[PDB]
Amino acid sequence: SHRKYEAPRHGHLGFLPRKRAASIRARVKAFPKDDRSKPVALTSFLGY
Amino acid sequence: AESHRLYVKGKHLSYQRSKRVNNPNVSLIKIEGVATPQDAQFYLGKRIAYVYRASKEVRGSKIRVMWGKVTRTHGNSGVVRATFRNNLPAKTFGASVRIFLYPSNI
Amino acid sequence: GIDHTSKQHKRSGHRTAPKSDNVYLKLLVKLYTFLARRTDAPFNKVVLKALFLSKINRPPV
Amino acid sequence: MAHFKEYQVIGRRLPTESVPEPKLFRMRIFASNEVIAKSRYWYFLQKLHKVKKASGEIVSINQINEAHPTKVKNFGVWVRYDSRSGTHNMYKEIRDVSRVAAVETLYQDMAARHRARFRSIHILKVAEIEKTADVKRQYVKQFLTKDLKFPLPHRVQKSTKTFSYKRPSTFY
Amino acid sequence: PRKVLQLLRLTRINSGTFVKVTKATLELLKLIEPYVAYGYPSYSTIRQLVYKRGFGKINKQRVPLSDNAIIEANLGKYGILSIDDLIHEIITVGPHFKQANNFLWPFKLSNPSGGWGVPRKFKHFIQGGSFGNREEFINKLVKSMN
Amino acid sequence: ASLPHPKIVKKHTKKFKRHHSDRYHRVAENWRKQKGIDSVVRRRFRGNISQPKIGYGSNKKTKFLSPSGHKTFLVANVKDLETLTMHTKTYAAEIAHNISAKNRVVILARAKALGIKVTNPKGRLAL
Amino acid sequence: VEPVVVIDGKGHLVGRLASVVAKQLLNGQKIVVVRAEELNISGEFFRNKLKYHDFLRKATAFNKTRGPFHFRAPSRIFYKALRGMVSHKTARGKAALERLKVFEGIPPPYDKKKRVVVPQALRVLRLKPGRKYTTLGKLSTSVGWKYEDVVAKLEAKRKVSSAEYYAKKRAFTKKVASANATAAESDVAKQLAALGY
RNA sequence: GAAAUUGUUGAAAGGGAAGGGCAUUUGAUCAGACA
RNA sequence: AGAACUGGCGAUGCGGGAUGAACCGAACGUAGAGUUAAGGUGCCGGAAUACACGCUCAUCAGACACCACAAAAGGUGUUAG
RNA sequence: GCCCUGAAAAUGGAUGGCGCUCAAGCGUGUUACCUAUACUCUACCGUCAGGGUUGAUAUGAUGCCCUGACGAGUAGGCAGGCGUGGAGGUCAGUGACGAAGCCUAGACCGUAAGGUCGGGUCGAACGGCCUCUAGUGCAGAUCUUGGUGGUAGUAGCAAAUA
RNA sequence: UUUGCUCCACACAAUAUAGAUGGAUACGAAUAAGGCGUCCUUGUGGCGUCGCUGAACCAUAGCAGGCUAGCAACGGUGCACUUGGCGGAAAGGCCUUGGGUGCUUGCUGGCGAAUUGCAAUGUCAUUUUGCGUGGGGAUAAAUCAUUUGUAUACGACUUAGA
Repeated sequence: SHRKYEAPRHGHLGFLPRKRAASIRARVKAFPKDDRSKPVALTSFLGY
Repeated sequence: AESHRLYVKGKHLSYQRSKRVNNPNVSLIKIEGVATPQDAQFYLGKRIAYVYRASKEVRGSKIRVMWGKVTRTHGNSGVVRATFRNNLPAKTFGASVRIFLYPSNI
Repeated sequence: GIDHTSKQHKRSGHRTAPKSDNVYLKLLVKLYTFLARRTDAPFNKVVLKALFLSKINRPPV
Repeated sequence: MAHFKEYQVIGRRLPTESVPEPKLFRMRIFASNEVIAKSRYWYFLQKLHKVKKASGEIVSINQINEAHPTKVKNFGVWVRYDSRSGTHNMYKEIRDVSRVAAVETLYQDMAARHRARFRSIHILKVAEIEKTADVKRQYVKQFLTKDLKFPLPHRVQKSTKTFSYKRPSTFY
Repeated sequence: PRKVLQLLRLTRINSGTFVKVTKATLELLKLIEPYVAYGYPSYSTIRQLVYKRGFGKINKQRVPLSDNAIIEANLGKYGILSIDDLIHEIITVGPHFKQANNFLWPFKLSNPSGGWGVPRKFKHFIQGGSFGNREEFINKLVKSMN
Repeated sequence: ASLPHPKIVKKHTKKFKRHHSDRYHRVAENWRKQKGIDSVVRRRFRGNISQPKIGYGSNKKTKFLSPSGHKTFLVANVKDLETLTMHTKTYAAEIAHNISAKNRVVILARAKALGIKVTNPKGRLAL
Repeated sequence: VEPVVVIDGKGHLVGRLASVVAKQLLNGQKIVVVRAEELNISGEFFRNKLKYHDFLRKATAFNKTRGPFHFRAPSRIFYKALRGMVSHKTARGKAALERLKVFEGIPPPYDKKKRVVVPQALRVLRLKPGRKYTTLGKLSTSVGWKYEDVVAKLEAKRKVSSAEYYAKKRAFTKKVASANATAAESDVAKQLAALGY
């Protein structure tokens, strides 16, 4: 049967599994797309 | 010369079987070049030898031979039936087998 | 498959040897079996069937 | 039902002591052998006269051969078929080389286009069309034109071996 | 039909016997039509049946003929004293057909060597099967079973 | 050295084991007929074990014959071994399991002087 | 005949080629399938697109990671149709799957090898002219294949290096065809022609 | 001083059971006749 | 749910219908050889990706008795009358 | 006629699956081929039936030999045999030079119930056959008594201030 | 942790196999169209020719392939070297130069075989490991314990210490 009333889902299903990360430093999965006209420069940096 | 083959190569396909029941006493051999049961009548009665290797050297060699012969044709695509002195171990499905020319009727 | 009309492996239903263990009675059966097999006389075949009968089938005369 | 043949069958239905010398009926049967030609003979005499197999007998059965089996003819075929709902009459035209070959095409054509089996088809009359410009069907008039030429594009060349070392060409 | 088949000595599949055609026997054949196939045999198929599958019934035993003396011993009082006199008594139905036909054991035939020729066996031969009245084409199918 | 006999066939060389004899330790290896109403062995289903029947009987010509071709006979002393002197090519003497070692050297010595074959000549031999 | 058979997958059907190959693998023959991105399926594009969306929604309810895996590569779509024609749950079928290699485009050393075709599975010898067909490369891109442009860029580079090989091979065989022509009109050539050679 | 059960040693197999039937390969082991 | 005739299951395995106590074929001692039934011959799967005449394109095609569903009514989709 | 609309149910999904489009779909025809414990032939086992044979000097007349047909099966009936405890008779039986029992992917015989042998262990009685007798054969009965497992080195050994 | 480890030349033992026994012989594209040759104004050109299967092509003769002689060619091929270039999608291959050496059945010769006794595959692969040979080559880490808290039920994680 139906629930009793409709209610929203608890939590986000895209952030699964909620496990411990493989390293203390998070990976950069994506980088900005290259533009051949621009000069050579870095895309990211590291800090604390 | 560079070739000493005096036999015709063959392929062990499977046992003589129904949809669910198989008979290990009869084996089906696919001869290369034969595609007609009329052309498969030439190979009737020819001796068949299966050559495999073994770990234990019994008579100065590690190669053992299993002998058989051609009994009759099977189907409409040149497949023939073969009965060996001892049945094939059913692990040679698709393995190459040797079909000789004797006893020749030519 | 055979469509059987009668009963398969059915015995004859008649006695072929006496049930008694009398050794002297079996000697008469042995003697009269030879007689009915080699004389072709109807008398000897009646004696064999009469010698196989039970006590109630041989009333006193 | 099989490779057809044409037979003629003559009935006699048995002469009694009151009426001798009966009328000796006859018709033409398209069948596979002499077994079905006699069976299909009694099927139509029970639709036209007071007669059955037990009250009659077969006089003579003869196979009719084609007079000119090597000449292409135009045939007009009248049939009586039974559909799923009702019975309808139909006239069809088949261009073939013999009377027995036009019947073969008719049974395959009626089963493919109308789902009619052999038991539901009655052969009323088959006749050769003597003159042209009498063909009223469009699928036969195409082959009666002067200087008929037509290609066969996309030749599907049947192969025997499983693997071919060349890329096939469908030229003609 | 079960009782009729037992009166024609057809107790198993692919069994054969000769039947004299009369009014009484023609009505017997119409009852067991969906189970038997019959027809008119020629001389060649009758001759080959007795030579290969000919067995006599002597003292309730199935004794192969194999000799002209055994036929003379049991059927010699009705004229027949050879293997061809019995054959002549069959195809030419004479006054002693009942004793000659009953002397022969029912024929034990095998499956036809070329098949039955039809996809389905239990239909009428007119409709495309194998049973019913099937005349002289019966010599082709009997000789394949023999 | 026995009588010429036809080649011996058995038609079933495997032992007949009871159903579920390898599953439970309480079930012995001796053959017991299944009397169950739902048993698949009694109903002769495909892929199950085979039951003993009268069709597996051996030839009467080669029945009770050893592979050597003789018939096994139990011998306890010198007296019963002397009953096989006229049947040397048919029977073979076998010394019983309860015969002492000092009596086997007399049985074996008498058997060699008569030609009677002994199936177990190595029983309780001092070597 | 050959120890390894390399089949060009261009212009072939999925089910007709898979059934031919699956029967050859069970007979003990190693087969390498190249150019799987140019494989064809009968029927128009949107029919086979909906035939993949209804396959894509079939998954295990309580855990989506253990249900049917929906591979998107053209070499794996053809592998899925070939795996279902072989009893892959037994040891006989497991060994037959190690005799098959399917790739997109023409990879290394199989690039310098002779490629054969199957006349029983070709799209030009089976489909009636006028029937609509689709391409596996276009169908795979619409369902999540990320490397349609990478294979197409690498295939154009291979054809440039393959065209220059044929440019000198055709020039070399012209010299051979002229050398034996000058060797004709000789007494050793008439004896060969009398024997059918 | 048996079985259930357990230890050690030796041999063999193991991709979500194990066990079974028919057939053969491989390994181990056994027999016969040598007349 | 309750009757009439007959055949089956129960009491019965075997080949076929993927699967099933009743359906189809056919009923069973132990083996060998040959031929078939019912059902099948693209692959799984033993056997013609045989031959021949046509029909059908479906944005939920269709695919074999018992059998595991489909109708009235419509279509200038196409075919024949 | 085929196809399409009509035609909407809840886990993901089933012409058996893959897949198939001048089909590997549908209607129909012609042949070839695949094989059931079915049919045909042969051998063997058992049963039943019909017969042959007592002649001595060599041994089974319930014996031997010839011929033909047959072989499914629960409840049930009958027949032929295997095994156990004890009793009469017999083998002038076996045994401290090792009886009985027990162990043995060691061997042989019987269709089977079972029987026999070799090896290891063991220490004082036991068997074959012809007959008699019965408290005579177990996998089950939430069976009885006794013993031992998986669970498992797991639950747990935390009230009353230290 | 008693001279171990690594690469290379061969040496012997084992070990494992889904199956060597002349050659996996490389354009692309179209199919109501193309391949090749040739010519020109180089094109969506003109002309000739080919398909209808790989039933092809190359290779193929010698004690499984010997020992030697000559002739005609200056070719063909094997082998270890050597020169240069190309190939990154899994390149691990391909092309080419220089000689050395072996063979040549392109042609003509001379000897050798038997007895393995009338058929019994008649053995001709690479896979890894181990123990002994010697020609070069290289002289480390991790874990526990201690410690830290960006981490933590326990493991794990993040740090630090000659």
